[PDB]
Amino acid sequence: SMVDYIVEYDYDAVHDDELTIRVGEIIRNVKKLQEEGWLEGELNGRRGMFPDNFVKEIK
Amino acid sequence: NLPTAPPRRR
Repeated sequence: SMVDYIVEYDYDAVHDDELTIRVGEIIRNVKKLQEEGWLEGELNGRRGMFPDNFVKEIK
Repeated sequence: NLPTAPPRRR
């Protein structure tokens, strides 16, 4: 099924494939891709990468 | 306590 994450800390994108995220946002349809320490997910209509220590998994 | 983003694979 689908995995969602809560944003716990602000992060501004440093590369174009990264999300800019803000505390309180839910990132949806989260996937672990090949990259270590990062995740991929949907936010406000787009997809992108985000650091996995800025967010908490909704279980 | 603020997190530091892990390095990208790059």
